[PDB]
Amino acid sequence: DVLVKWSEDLANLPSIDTQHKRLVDYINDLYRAARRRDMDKAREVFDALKNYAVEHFGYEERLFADYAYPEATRHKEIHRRFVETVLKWEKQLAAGDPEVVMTTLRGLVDWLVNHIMKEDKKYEAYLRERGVS
Repeated sequence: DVLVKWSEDLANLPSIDTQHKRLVDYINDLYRAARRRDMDKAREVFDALKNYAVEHFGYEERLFADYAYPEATRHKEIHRRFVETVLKWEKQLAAGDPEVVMTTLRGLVDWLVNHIMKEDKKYEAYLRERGVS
């Protein structure tokens, strides 16, 4: 049913929480599709997850630019490398089965939870003190 449950460990600015929660929702939708052994749905949800991640990353990067965040370059490159990684993982889904979907899902969750807690956390105080919400 649910692979990832939201918790305070993932919390950041309120607007950012809406996007991270949406990503967690896509992860759980992809888990559900894998459990149902529905590969067409899994490929559809994976595509939609990737596309939303790109837009979430762009929203963060726009905050970094607007607010002259000193680690903008580093954090953008981290996002870019993960987009590249996600595009590589996507290729396996064409011939994959639900077990490939699960392995992929574990990689997605591991990256996202670490990224939110380790990298996204670094911009939070910086943006809060500048009035971002």
